[PDB]
Amino acid sequence: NRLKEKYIKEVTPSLVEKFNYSSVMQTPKVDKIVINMGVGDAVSNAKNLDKAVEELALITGQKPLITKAKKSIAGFRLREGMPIGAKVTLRGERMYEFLDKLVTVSLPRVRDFHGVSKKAFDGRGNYTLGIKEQLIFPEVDYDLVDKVRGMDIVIVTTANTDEESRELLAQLGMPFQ
Amino acid sequence: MKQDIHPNYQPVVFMDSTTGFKFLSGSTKGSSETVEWEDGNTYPLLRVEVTSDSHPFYTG
Amino acid sequence: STSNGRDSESKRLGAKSADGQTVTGGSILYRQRGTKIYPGVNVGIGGDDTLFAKVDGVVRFERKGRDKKQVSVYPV
Amino acid sequence: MRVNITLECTSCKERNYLTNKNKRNNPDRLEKQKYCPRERKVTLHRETK
Amino acid sequence: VQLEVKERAIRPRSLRNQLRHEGKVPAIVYGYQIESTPIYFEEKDLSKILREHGANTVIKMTVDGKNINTLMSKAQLDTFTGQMLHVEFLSVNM
Amino acid sequence: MLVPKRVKHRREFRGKMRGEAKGGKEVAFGEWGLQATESHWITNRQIEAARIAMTRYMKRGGKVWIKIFPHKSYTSKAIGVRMGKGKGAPEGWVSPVKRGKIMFEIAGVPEEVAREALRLASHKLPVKTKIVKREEMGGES
Amino acid sequence: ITKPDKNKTRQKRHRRVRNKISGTAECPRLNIFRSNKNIYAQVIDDVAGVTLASASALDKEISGGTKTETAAAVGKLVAERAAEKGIKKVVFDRGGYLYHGRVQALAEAARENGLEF
RNA sequence: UGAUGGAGGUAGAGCACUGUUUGGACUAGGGGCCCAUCGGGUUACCGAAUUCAGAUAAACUCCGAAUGCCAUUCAUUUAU
RNA sequence: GCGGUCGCCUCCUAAAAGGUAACGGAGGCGCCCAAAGGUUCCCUCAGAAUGGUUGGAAAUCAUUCGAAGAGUGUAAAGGCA
RNA sequence: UGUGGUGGCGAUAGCGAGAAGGAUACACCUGUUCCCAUGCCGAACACAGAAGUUAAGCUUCUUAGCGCCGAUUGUAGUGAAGGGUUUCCCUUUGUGAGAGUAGGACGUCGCCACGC
Ligand SMILES: [Zn+2]
Repeated sequence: NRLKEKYIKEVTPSLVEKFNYSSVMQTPKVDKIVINMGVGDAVSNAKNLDKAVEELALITGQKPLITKAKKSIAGFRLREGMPIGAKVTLRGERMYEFLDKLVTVSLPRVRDFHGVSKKAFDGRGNYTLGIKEQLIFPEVDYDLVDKVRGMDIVIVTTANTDEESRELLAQLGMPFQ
Repeated sequence: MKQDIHPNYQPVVFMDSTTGFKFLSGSTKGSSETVEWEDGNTYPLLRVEVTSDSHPFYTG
Repeated sequence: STSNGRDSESKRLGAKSADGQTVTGGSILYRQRGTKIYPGVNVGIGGDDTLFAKVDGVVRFERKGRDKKQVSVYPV
Repeated sequence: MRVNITLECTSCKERNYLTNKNKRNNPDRLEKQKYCPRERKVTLHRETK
Repeated sequence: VQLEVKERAIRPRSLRNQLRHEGKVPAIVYGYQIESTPIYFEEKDLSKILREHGANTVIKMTVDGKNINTLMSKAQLDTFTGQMLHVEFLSVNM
Repeated sequence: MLVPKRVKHRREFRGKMRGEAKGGKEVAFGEWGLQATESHWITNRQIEAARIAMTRYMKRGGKVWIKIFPHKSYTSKAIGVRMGKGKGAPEGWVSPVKRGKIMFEIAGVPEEVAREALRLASHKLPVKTKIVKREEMGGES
Repeated sequence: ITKPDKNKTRQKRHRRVRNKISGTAECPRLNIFRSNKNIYAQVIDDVAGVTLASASALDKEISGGTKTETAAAVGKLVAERAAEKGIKKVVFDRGGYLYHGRVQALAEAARENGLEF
């Protein structure tokens, strides 16, 4: 929505004025947002998975998968096939609407207000922020949440350097500290 | 887009204490009040008044 | 005694017709277990990886580039 | 667990085929679409009673 | 400059057992311009080339002709006496 | 039963072996070394006697190169038992050496103490030896 | 992330089908080749590897679209140029696909225009 | 017997996987004692990861001999 | 004599076609699957590197390197991406 | 002549590293209403268009860095013939290794269409 049009207006010519390409087909983009919510206590009860999928479906207009074990760990009490986590992806406006949600609503309503932790680099710009809380989002009922978990979110762009990922997400909000 | 599996959401107007950042979507719904052209023709009731300078990391 | 004294019977593998020969309708060529030779022209493979010669011709062996071998039958 | 079972042709009434099941999985009477030589058409075959 | 160049056959046969009990050198030489022959040497002259300069000298093949500047490649040797066999050359020239 | 050097198994018994001749496999690290001229077994304890005959009259340093381990298991029968039943208990860790190998390489000490301790170890081995440097060298280090 | 290429998988599926079945001695190949804006179809033989007949996309008759229409035109041209040489029992390829979308458009236009399958 | 193409993992080589085990350089920063109520982990293993050189195979293989075996409207000689 | 063994299957000894004994050196079998079968389509593993709340040596992930280092209902060989 | 398309020939075809390219081709990129799709996901999978750009894919060229194929030969080992001790070693006689090679090698050949 908005940030498409910022790429139209200012971001992508600023990226040309910095990185000095030979085409706009040489330009980095943003593609995927991968979301993870495991339980582990589903050894006991998958009703945490139930209300977790309820929360995720109230976050974005999807329902996730139900990811199984793919291992066998007696220390975690795991066989094969034991369902653990849940996967949400984003495309379209649900990229950009969620981006502006992170700009506007959620992230300036997180206790111990400092900004955004920087070092999520992976070398090639793959910023994964393991979120502390569940009760941040305005779509969240206090009278349903029973644990103090948070969010695993993988954000994948085509930014080729950590500098590119920094400059893009700084031009998409994200107050690095 | 697979049928009969999606949750409910519309381009929900987002009110604010300052300037009305009224340009996004939201899952929860309500009373349809600001059916406006420059904004959504949908519910306004998600009225988060964090201005993004309510914790002014951008401003101070 | 010891725990040895445990062997099978020799099941008598190996090729039973060499090159340059002439074959009746569908007889054995080189009784395998596990595909050590992939088939070729007019060759069948039975239920025990045995090899066939359908057209009555001349058994010849080939490459598969570098890797493995091919039985090949050619008619008159 | 597994018992030698013979299929009953419910049409010609002959103890025609023979197979094997595991009765922990299937407490039923086995019903498949098999062939009959005396009738030359695919016939519903049940377990013998 | 003043050396020993003999010649051999393609296969000198299993006379080769005898070699060793005589004091002969059976070996390999393959080179750069002239490709590759068999050529005999003797043991009490390679060690006198070892005292000429050392182990990286300059070799000049003499049939009263020009030179094959070989620059010795391998020497792994006999048990139980430790003496000369399998004298491979290589003429990495100027 | 002073066995210095053993193996982590994955087998128990081995066949009673056969030895003809070998080649090569010369001086690598030391400045002086032996050459065996025979072909026999070499058991565990003889290399420990080699250790002691090295280390005592190699006073105050000078490096050792033990180069050969036992690998193979012996067995033996029990006394008072007829010919017949299976292989006995594994009693021995014995690896053979033929002519041309090197038992030990030695560097760091001049030649006197070298030839001393090399003679001192050679009496406690059933093998006639020779004493070799890096004698014939295609490179001057 | 690098974009994985697409024609590699298509030619892999070609390899699986040919290694399943080509057998083209007197019953040659039909041919199904996509691009963005074009449909190419040929009749390619074994053993010699020589074509028989084709039907070009944007060199010939009409258009059409990303539709059956170009594809039916191609199927007409292919069946008529097969009838030129007197050939009726060709063996299909499959491209890399199923039979849905720019496929049965070609397939049944090759079928009922006088080619036995 | 001679010629021709073929079946294949014995002999030696036998390192590349499965293995046994040597010494040199690095280590992941581990296990401490801790100097601690972050400059050093100085110092003890630096082990795993590697990593260089040198060896070892009946139940190892990257490779691979003669010789025998099987075949040929073949060639010679003899009697099977 | 007391012990132990007696049918079937995979390896080694087995002397590079087959075959070939020993109170020789080794391991398993006396079942199982209604789909763990048949067809038609689609997919590629073991691992390793880094960022990441609950989460630690590793639960679910994401990105790259990565030729088998995996799997193939069950013993071992030989196969199979 | 270039591209695309589909063929064999042991990768001498390959991997890397580098340089150049869009007339057409091809490929990305536009969106999904339509067939179809997701064990969520127009990313693929099928569709409906043609905005941009050679960026990548892809095409040409270089490169013995990686990888492959390598003569001549030495020697082990070995058939036949022999001799001393029988653990083995030696000798007549055919037949040869594996290594380490020198070098080749950054392809050859088939068919059609289009641009030509
Ligand atoms: Zn019936």
